[PDB]
Order: sequence, then structure tokens, then C-alpha cells
Amino acid sequence: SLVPVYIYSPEYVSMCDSLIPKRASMVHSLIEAYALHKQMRIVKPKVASMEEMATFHTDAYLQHLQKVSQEGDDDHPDSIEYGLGYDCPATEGIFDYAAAIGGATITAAQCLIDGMCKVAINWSGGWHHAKKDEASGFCYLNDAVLGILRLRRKFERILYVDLDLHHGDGVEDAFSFTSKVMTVSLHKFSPGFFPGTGDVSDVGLGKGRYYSVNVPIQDGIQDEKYYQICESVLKEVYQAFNPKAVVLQLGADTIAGDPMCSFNMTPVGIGKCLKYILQWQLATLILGGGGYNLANTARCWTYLTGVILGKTLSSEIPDHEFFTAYGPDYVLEITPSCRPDRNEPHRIQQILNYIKGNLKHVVI
Ligand SMILES: CC(/C=C/C(=O)NO)=C\[C@@H](C)C(=O)c1ccc(N(C)C)cc1
Ligand SMILES: CC(/C=C/C(=O)NO)=C\[C@@H](C)C(=O)c1ccc(N(C)C)cc1
Ligand SMILES: [K+]
Ligand SMILES: [K+]
Ligand SMILES: [Zn+2]
Repeated sequence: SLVPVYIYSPEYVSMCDSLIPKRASMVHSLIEAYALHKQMRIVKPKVASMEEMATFHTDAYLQHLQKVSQEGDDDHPDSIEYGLGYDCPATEGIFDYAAAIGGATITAAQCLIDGMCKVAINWSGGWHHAKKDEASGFCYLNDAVLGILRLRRKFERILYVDLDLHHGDGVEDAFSFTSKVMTVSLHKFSPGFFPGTGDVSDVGLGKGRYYSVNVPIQDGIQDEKYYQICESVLKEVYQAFNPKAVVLQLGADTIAGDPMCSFNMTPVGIGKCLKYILQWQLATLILGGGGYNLANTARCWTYLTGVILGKTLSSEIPDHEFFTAYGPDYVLEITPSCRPDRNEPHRIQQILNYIKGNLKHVVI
């Protein structure tokens, strides 16, 4: 105990990048290269069963994933009806892949419930876009939702924090009408930017009003600003909501160098957000997500695992399998691009206040 659970397994990693460039392997490989796995408790992930996946997804949709997984993106009549397309490729293995991811996250939640640790990690998870009966944005199964549902079998109030560049709409929609789970997401909100939801006036509905928190941010934000913002909101959510457990997806598609070319963050900035949450001392389920500069994604998460362990890593990338992927420079640190931060300090303030306000109506 008191020692972090690391959901991994050579078979689990093979499955994650078995469709979608091999990224799971690079992440684990860099963590292993830093010997971080020796400081954690490695736990083999179970594979989610239909019942478990049905906790959120409809069987009609789950069955479709099987069908397609077994055959292919062939001219199937119901594929469009279920989100499969360019954004969410129909392929062989799709159902198995989802099931492994869903199980990994459910397994991590189990570890947290069983008191086996205070932090459980699943870097291959965090696919927050999936809907109950529809695929979206590379998410076939919403593992985060399944983890949250699993945690509730033990924790009264769950706080979901999504730091992916994209709005965590799949997760938000799932708990839109409840106050048992609060979703907070910092993301890019601009015309035509996927998924198109998450404006700041998006606060939830019914008993869920004010239990959905969204922070729209513009291109080029850097560590300092981000942390100011994120810490501002979190401090207020912790006071107003009083979570007993935390699910945190840390997609790296916000990091400088990403093909998404939106935010201008470094892993140190995200790591500060992570330390803040860790400080709370609550059961925490860490998830991955976006991140499409593979080498950059692994650099980031390897650094965050270090943060979790409270360990300092060396700037120099250790030699290992995918070593040549680490740049002219082969270092851990990432350098923010020379792009402007179009986040007007005034609007950011209007947002913080608007959120502070809505969090006022929260009383447990
Ligand atoms: C999103 C993108 C490029 C964006 C871009 O170029 N924007 O400008 C490329 C895809 C093919 C990709 O790399 C990927 C990697 C891992 C993954 N999972 C681990 C599920 C799913 C997809
Ligand atoms: C949906 C998304 C990111 C989601 C995310 O990060 N969720 O966390 C990115 C889209 C806009 C994209 O750029 C793209 C590029 C290539 C591609 N194929 C080659 C199949 C499919 C999609
Ligand atoms: K987000
Ligand atoms: K909610
Ligand atoms: Zn994303």
C-alpha cells in the first residue's frame, strides 16, 4: 500500500497498440527505462465482461462492436448509426481492444476500492468521448465512465477532472443529471473544434445543475497560465463538492509539439496540476487519453509517473527500445513553441468568476 498501482501487462500493451500507431509500448518502455515500474505495484488488467460494459453502453451497441470487430468496416448498415467512421475506424479487434481498456480502468478502480493503494494508473485509458450507444473521437468504449461507476460502489462523491485538449463530453453527458459525480474539464473551445461542446455556460441539468464544470481555453496557453486557471477552479471544486475519490484523465494532446498545434504546454505544467490533486490524499485513478506526438506523449506520461512517485528523473533519455524516437536531443524536457497565447487575461477572469459563482450553489 501507499505505493502506486500500475496497470500493465505485456499482453495488455500488445492489445492497446494492436489496431493508432504503437504508443502504449513507447509509454511503458520509457517508464521501464527509468526504472519507475520497480517503485510501483504492477497489476495485470482484467478484461471487461459484457455485464461490466453494459453498466453504461447499451447491448445493441456493444453487440455491434462485436460484429464489426469480428468481420470488418465492411458495408455494414448500422456502422454510421454507431459512430464508426474516419474519426472512429471500424476494424478487426475493435471489441477486444475496448474490452481490455475497459477492464484495465475497471481493474484500477477495484484496486482503489480495495485499499490496495491511493493511486492507480492506466495510461492506455481515458477515452472520454464514447457515448452510451455511439462511438466518437477514437473512443469505442468510455473506460472513464466505467471506472467512475465502479468507484461509486464505494465512494459517495466522485470528481472527474479532464485535462485533455478536448472537452470530456462523453463523461460529462453520462453524469449531466446527477450531483453524485462532478465533471470538470479544461479544453479548447473554438468554432469547428471537436467535439464542439463544453462552452462555459454548460453546467449540467436537473439535479446535475452546477455539477458540470467547463473551462473554455484558447490556443497557445502555457504552463503558468494553465496552472493558475486549473488551480483556481480545483480549489473551489474541492471546497464546494468535497470529493471522496478522483478520476483524472491526462491526455497529452495539449503538449507543445502535438499535431493538434493548439495549446503550448509542457509536462511540468500538467505535473503541477497533478501534484495539486495528489496533495488531497484521495483515491485517484489516473488515465491517459489524447496525445499524438508519440515520443512527446511518452515523455509527458513518464514525467507524470515520476511526479506521482515524487521522484526526479534525469534530463537525458535512457537508452531503450524506442530510443531514436527521442529527438535530435534525446532529453525529457519539452520546449514550448514560439506561438502566441491568444488567451485574453480579462476573459479568463470572467470565466473563473462565472465558475466561482456556479460553484456557490453547491452544498453537500
Ligand atoms: C489523431 C491523429 C492526427 C492528428 C493531427 O495530425 N492533427 O493535426 C492521428 C492518429 C492516427 C494517431 O496518431 C493516434 C494515436 C494513438 C491512438 N490511440 C492510443 C487510441 C489513436 C490515434
Ligand atoms: C477526433 C480527434 C482527436 C480526439 C482526441 O484527442 N480525443 O482525446 C482528432 C481529429 C480532428 C483528427 O485530427 C484526425 C486526424 C487523422 C485521422 N485518421 C488518419 C483516421 C482521424 C482524425
Ligand atoms: K479536457
Ligand atoms: K455531474
Ligand atoms: Zn483529445
